Amino acid sequence: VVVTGYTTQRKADLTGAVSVVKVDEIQKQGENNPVKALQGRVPGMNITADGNPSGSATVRIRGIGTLNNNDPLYIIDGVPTKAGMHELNGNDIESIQVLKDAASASIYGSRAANGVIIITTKQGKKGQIKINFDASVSASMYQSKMNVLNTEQYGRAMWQAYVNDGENPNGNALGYAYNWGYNADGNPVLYGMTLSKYLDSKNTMPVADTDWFDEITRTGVIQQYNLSVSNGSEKGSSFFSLGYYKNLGVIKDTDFDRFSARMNSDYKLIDDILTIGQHFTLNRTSEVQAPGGIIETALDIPSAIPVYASDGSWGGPVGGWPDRRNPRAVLEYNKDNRYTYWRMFGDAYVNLTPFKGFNLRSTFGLDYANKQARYFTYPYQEGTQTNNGKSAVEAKQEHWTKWMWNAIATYQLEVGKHRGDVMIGMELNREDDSHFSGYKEDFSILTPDYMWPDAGSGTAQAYGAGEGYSLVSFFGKMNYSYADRYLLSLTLRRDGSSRFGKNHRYATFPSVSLGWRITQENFMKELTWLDDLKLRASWGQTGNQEISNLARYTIYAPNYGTTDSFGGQSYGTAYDITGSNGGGVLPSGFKRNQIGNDNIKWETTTQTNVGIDFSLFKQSLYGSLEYYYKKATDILTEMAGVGVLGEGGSRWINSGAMKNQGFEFNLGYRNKTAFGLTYDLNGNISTYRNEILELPETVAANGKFGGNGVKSVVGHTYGAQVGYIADGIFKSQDEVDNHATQEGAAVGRIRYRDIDHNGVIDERDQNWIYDPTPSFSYGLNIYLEYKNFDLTMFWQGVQGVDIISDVKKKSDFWSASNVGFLNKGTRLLNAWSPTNPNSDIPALTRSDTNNEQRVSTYFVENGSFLKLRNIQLGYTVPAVISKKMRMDRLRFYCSAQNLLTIKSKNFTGEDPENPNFSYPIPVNITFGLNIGF
Amino acid sequence: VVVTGYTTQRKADLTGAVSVVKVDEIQKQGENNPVKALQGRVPGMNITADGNPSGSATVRIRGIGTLNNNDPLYIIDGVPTKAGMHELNGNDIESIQVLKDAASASIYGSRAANGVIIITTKQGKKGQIKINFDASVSASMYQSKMNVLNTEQYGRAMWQAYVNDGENPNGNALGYAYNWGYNADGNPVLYGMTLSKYLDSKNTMPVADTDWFDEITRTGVIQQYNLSVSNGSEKGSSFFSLGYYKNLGVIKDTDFDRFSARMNSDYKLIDDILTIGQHFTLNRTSEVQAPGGIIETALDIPSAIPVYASDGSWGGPVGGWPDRRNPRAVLEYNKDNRYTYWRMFGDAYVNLTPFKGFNLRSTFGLDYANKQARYFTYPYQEGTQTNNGKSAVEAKQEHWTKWMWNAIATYQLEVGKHRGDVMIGMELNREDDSHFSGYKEDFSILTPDYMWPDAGSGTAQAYGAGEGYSLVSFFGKMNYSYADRYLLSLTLRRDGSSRFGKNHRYATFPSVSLGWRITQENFMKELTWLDDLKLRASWGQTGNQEISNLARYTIYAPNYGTTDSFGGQSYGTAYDITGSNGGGVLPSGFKRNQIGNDNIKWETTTQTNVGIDFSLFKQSLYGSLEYYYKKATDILTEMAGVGVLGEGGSRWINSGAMKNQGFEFNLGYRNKTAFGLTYDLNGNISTYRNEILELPETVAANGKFGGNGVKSVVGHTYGAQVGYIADGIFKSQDEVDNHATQEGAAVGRIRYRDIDHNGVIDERDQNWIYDPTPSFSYGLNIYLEYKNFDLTMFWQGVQGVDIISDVKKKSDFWSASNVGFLNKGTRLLNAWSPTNPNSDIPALTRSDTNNEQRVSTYFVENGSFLKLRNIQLGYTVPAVISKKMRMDRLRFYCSAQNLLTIKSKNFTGEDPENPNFSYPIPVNITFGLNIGF
Repeated sequence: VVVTGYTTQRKADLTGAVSVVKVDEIQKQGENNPVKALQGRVPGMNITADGNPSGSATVRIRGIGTLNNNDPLYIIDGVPTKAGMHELNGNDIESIQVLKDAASASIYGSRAANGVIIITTKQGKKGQIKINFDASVSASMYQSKMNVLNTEQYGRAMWQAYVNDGENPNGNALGYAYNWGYNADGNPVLYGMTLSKYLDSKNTMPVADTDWFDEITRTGVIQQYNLSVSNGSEKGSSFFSLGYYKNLGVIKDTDFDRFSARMNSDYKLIDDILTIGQHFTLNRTSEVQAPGGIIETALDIPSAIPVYASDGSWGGPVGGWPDRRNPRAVLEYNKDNRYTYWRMFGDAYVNLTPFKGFNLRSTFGLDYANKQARYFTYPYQEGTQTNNGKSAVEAKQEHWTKWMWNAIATYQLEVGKHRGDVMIGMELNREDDSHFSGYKEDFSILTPDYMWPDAGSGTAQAYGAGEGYSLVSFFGKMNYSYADRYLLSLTLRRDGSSRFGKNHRYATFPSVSLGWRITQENFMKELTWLDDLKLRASWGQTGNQEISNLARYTIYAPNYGTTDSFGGQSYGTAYDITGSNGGGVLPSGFKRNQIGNDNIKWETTTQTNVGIDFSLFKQSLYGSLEYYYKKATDILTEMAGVGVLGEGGSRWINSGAMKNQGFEFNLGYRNKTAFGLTYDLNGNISTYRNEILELPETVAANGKFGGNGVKSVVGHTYGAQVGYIADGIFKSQDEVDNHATQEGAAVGRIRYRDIDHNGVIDERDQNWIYDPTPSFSYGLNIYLEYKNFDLTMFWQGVQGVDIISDVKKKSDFWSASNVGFLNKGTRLLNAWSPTNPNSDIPALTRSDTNNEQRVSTYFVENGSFLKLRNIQLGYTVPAVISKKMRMDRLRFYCSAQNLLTIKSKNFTGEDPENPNFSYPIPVNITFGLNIGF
Repeated sequence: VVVTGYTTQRKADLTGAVSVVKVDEIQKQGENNPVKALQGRVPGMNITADGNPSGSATVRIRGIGTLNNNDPLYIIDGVPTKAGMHELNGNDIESIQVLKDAASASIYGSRAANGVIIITTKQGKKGQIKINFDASVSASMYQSKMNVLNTEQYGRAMWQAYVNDGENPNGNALGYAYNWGYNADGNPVLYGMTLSKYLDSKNTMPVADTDWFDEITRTGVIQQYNLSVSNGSEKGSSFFSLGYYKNLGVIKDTDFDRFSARMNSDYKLIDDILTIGQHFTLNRTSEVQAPGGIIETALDIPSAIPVYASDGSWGGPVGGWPDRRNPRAVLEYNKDNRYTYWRMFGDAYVNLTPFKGFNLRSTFGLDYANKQARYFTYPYQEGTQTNNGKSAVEAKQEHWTKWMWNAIATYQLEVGKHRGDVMIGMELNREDDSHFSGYKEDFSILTPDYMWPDAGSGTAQAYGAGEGYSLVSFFGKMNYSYADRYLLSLTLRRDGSSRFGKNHRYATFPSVSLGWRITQENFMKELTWLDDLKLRASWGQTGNQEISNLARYTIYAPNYGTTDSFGGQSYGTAYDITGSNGGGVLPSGFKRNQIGNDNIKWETTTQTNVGIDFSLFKQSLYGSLEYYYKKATDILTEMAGVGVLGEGGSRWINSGAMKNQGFEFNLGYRNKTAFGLTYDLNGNISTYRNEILELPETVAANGKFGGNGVKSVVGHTYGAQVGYIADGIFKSQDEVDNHATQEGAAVGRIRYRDIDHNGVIDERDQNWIYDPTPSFSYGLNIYLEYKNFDLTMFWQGVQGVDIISDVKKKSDFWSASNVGFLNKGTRLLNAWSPTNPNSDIPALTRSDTNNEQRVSTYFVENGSFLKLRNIQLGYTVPAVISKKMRMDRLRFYCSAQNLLTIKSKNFTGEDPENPNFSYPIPVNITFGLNIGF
């Protein structure tokens, strides 16, 4: 029996694509977020994340659905919230339904276009008093370090670039000395290379060989605790959890810690005609955030810079070396930007049955959450890197508030061989967000406790805003079986929000879903090895409303001009009249911000579905097979006002359409063998294919969504880039005339193929080179049970992925970024030379002669992989030794996450998931236990 | 069985002055605050309050104890908090112990010098599933309106003042016309009086007769709701409350509303060797606050001013009339200064008994509370009253956080005829307060939703601070009986806070308490009508530590000078060097704020006690009789630095002593009579007497505490004022030489008696005229029980009180305040005249010729009273009609608060509790019900 919306149906009576998740593995993955702890157990649901200690996750359901925001809608004990789950207690979990469909998720709202994830929490069982106590102590180790070139290879690369120019390499701005000459074969050979002693003339900074990715990185411990007490009688139940989870990241001076609590209960009074219950949660998270671009800064700075000066201050690029801040200083100054986040839930449902089989309900949600921060800035001095002696402190504060109310009323009848369930009810909502801030300047002492905004001297500012939302709706549902053969369900939800235009308030969303069994038909009784086979099909129509709050309002704004605008644009409304030329007493006025239409509308999607169930071989080989085809029809794109409309012409209109189709196929084989062993192998294989149907205007031309301003996106998939084709190097001398009219043609300088074959090195040779929607995404869970032992493994992967690497631009070209003399990655030290003609890496030039920074097939890798997510070995302590200590179950398990990975030949990198500069993925090793009374 | 600290003892085994309160009347008083709902049920505990809708209360226990802050310490389910209880749910109350003693409250802390109020909450009983549902709908009516004089009496008073001058009354600045003449007996008689049509020459404001106390006052409704569900089995218990309480004050545009919740539970696992439980609360209050001086402003403004102008704007004193703002405008602009206050509690106690009779415990408190506000200011224009066109908005935010941890370990043995209970344990605490703010200026549109700090143009500021606290202690307790005759208990608590000086961290607090029975001695068995008589005596030593947080630190502060200081004092640290004379780049420095000693110390009190119990007449006539004598010895007084110490000489030292002594006597007679009736009459009579033992320095001279700078306070009581003696009027002509050398001597001008009898109208004739510590404070509760009916009454009063009235200065003198032509109270219209020589009210002069604003016996009234606090009549619905509806108990009661009052002859006022300008006390009338399932 599972929960789908507000009701509970049977397990074998579903009609939509309700994918129920086994929650026996969520505590075995060992993470903060449960959604990150899925990461492949379900099909058609791409979850991508980092090794951020908060464990936040980017979730897509059934592939990409809409151009703008498409986060799914979580539901935690009736009350919904679209934001969180890395701060919620991820261990009071009873079942996680995932409603991937639209004809089964149409009941829950208009805002269920991206699919809803129904979560429920634990409860008290009848006649049990059990109490558990979990723990874990882990360790995080770094594995995916990109290799960079140190001081000798840096000097060799600089010498190679200057002799490929032909300029004397000894006339460089850096402190290098080169002893070199000419070989008899014409190629220059570097004989001797010698550094200086200091970095400048004034002898402030010595030279060294600093390992930056070994300087900002530590091993980080990870702790965890838990406790859970239950209860339960024939008239009441209770539950009461606790928690703690402390994570210290692999990058230095970032962390996360979460405290938690939970109280659940219910009380049934008069023969089950009156039932009051509640659900409550209370968290506190406290995360120090990593700064922006700290991996890229750790790649950029040359290794000759020391981490300290002659005195205790930080070292820096004192002259000639490019302007990159010391990353150890960036992590040492972003140490006490700690925020603090409280959060509460609520529920109070009241049940009432007047005669029999006919219930009523009236809940009341609540969702409060505030967030206090205090962000410091400091004065620094590293050679030429100086913030000019500036001190400030910003003291933010944000607030959120939601509350719902709904009153369903269900009916239940069983006569003959027919059962049915009709329910009706309304719903309410209200969101009241806020924030404000402060600012001060020019402090005297520099510590995180002196720098409160009263101990300052300088100028001050203040900020703040406020938002809102409302909703009111009515719904309905039906069920039918008529023989325990032919299932049928119809829903309908009329709903009207507070962001829809003035022309139409209420929106209607119908749904039809039907399914019928096979093995209960009497003409199939000759097939005895089969056990159950269920057909299903459905057709729904949902559509979200995550449009901006000011889409229908024609905003006017004061804009006196106190805020800063560089360039003198400064769209102000002051205008000193009387010719005073002085004094801050100027009059004010209103400029127009944007212009709204009154005919705004939700983003409706019409999604069909066809599914097939099976079960064989005395309840084994279970699994499904589904097919789906969705089509959103009204996507919002804000368009700039043409010409004579002047300022404030950005009108939000809704036109655009996408369509998605694919397959899902899960399977599971559980069977005990004669060896004295029991195995279980669940697994799933998905398939995904996207298309943009039509895009309205020149927004399709400039390429906000797809091709980079040179090709239309309509017809192809979403996010597909369009660029050149690079097929090799100018290896021979006769490539300068074997090729056709190349602009930059040298002994390096990768060739671009002709498409028009007319000497075309114009911008008319680009084609679609990169589409990020892979086929053949799959996963596999493997479970073993020997005597007194248990082993759990996992595998997850995807085949046929294209990625756009930007560490390849940093590691294959000497001059591709803007600033010069940056550190690189040590793949380019084996570049093309007259001595070594056996490498595909181009030559090392000092200037971008041939335009090599264009988008091209040289920057497309094979992103297919297969990596083990976790493996966990346990050891259950046997019966009489545990029962001598008056306890039920004991366990001493061990596990490790992300232990290995295998990739293709076609990838010169370090991590096939995130090739770019994000937070890395570290290896965990866990040594925990599980005391169960 | 009651809770005293961390343990539970028997009801008849107490030794200190533990006054247990019957909580069956807290829900019958019908208020928000429970402490305000005591107000006289206990002796030796003065509670004073107003009709503020929040219902906050000023509480003193055993009279005044210390010169600075002396609020008591509340304890709600183990975790303490010194602030609140008008925001807590005042209906989940199980028992309220009040530990008035020091040898019984010495266990709970050093900070129990002012007595502790132990509160506990409800729980689940064994084998019950009950559920209650309370309600109320009330009405608040105004009764205590001070009488003011309207336009004709105002003109008559002005004419009488001008003819007592002798100046022509028609040459006044206001629009009045007087037709008058001289009678043959010399006295001037006013024949005709005529007003104008408008108030100014430009005809902007008409004239009228506006009733100000009828303009800012409305009848205000009061709502209330509740719900409570319990549970309980042999292994677990639960409880779950709700709540709502909405109050709309009698003064217009002030209100209060509180939402609430509560969850309590506990679970005992293995034969009572493991027990986990919790207590949680969650509130939300939202109060719009009344402004400062709105009763005084409603008294001050003359009644000729209209509430509106010729157009829709507010009227005002356009010329000649004194500068007082329109009070209806003050209430209309302070309409949306609403704040919002969330609050949580917490507890998680873990019990464990290793073998038998020997428990352990480990709790963990939590107390979070934030408070968000947004205070507006507006531009106004009423004649000459104008805020110069200024708009601003301040967006405050405050935060609090406490958490405790303690681990007691008790033992229990019973051998022979001896029992004992020894327990030891430690304790921890930490307070982390905060706040910050913002500010903006010069807004365009004037509404409470446009005025967020981003839609402004003007200057901005920011504020903020942060505080702290810590504590760690160790304690102990003992018990003994040896025969069930001779009781004895010894405690000791070693404690050291984080505000004590560097010379000594930890403080020790001993206690001895003993008591012994009478009726268990065999030589008293001949007295058979007596039932129980218990002696008790105790000697303790406690002392609080509510000293300032910076009492030992020698504060230095930057003070650049950005803040404002009028007069040019401006103790800044800028000092432009290089002679620039311009540019805001000036250097900065540190000035000294104050200077701290390292030998600071807590404010210790040594309090003894002697008590007598009795019980008679087959368990009736119960009551006690106590006597007490406390003596605090180290009171903190900050003293200014003498002379050459210069700036920052305010050192906190501790020297000073007070002593208090008095009686308490409670009684109760419960007896069913033969009439078919049952009565119950509890009652109590207290007695109080204070003295200041010694005060160190010139702080006793200038009169911060007692006499107004002319007499020392040492020897007398606290707060006693010293002034002249006024004994009558100069009724006859020969009083100018019957009296002795009066400065201002006229036909009015009250005489002051000579003390030195040397023609002394010097400052050497003042004596102690006013001491605010009354004798004979008492109360009485009366309960009636007829068949199928119940009546509850109450009476509370105090005899022999002196007060200092300042409405008497406004209602007896024409010119006593600073500004002229103010409205007054209509007692002075029957003042002394040659026509009426039969009044004690002095003559109406225009100028203060004789200094009548001195402190004198003319401004001392008899503040004794006796008023009915509440009376409540109920009607229980009988058995079979209630039991037909499947419910237990039904009730339809009615009640009214503050219905009447009786006072002495010696008081010409309206309310003997608060004669000054505070929030008034309105009459409630309640028509509620009580459904009990």
